[PDB]
Amino acid sequence: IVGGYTCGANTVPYQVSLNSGYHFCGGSLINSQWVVSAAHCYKSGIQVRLGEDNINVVEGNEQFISASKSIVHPSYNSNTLNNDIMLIKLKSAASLNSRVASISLPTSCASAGTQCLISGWGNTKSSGTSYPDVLKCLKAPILSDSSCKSAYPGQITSNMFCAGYLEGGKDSCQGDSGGPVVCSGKLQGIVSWGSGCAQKNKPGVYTKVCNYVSWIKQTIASN
Ligand SMILES: Nc1cc(CNC(=O)[C@@H]2CCCN2C(=O)[C@H](N)Cc2ccccc2)cc(N)n1
Ligand SMILES: [Ca+2]
Repeated sequence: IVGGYTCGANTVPYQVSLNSGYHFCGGSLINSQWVVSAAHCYKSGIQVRLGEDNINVVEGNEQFISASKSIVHPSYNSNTLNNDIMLIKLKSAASLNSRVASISLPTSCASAGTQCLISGWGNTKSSGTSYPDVLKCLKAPILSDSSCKSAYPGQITSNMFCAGYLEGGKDSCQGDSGGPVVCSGKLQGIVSWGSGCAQKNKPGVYTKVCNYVSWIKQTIASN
């Protein structure tokens, strides 16, 4: 997260870290057994880390649970990042408490201008590299479809939306991939892609979760 702020420990209790020997992506806990992340975060050997603030220190509220299965969306296209969504099933159910909590799926698609919360442990610099240990947060509005398409001509599908600031300075970044965009208490976006971080006229692009609720519900009912 570039240009954001330190969230505060466990104030984003649905935020997860995906660890394969190191943190490599975020995700969102949607019930005690399932995490939503980006398809471009797929890899084998995932451990889901819940209840995290400092990802380099065991502070006492964590739950570490191995994935039993990962399900990348059947229509994910890794060249266009269309349908950039993946479900991860936990080998055992998380214990839900004030520091480990699920986020609801949307029933409608959030509107342009809505202010959302984006979070993660990704790079905090728009030039160069600095990775934080504690969770970072960013408040950002959803941008109009026309602004989004003007920023990335020929690249925005109906399963994507832009959020952020066309002036630059505030964005998600590498390492935030797969993490949540939450608006009105629902998971509306997944950190997906962009061009650089916090660059002028290049806002973040996010998977439009409302388009996937039927697939999510049917998949978790059968796996
Ligand atoms: N820039 C940016 C990045 C992010 C997070 N997602 C990435 O870091 C993805 C992961 C792979 C690289 N990547 C890109 O977004 C690349 N800029 C374009 C690309 C995509 C996929 C494969 C190759 C190249 C959030 C925001 N808001 N902005
Ligand atoms: Ca920790």
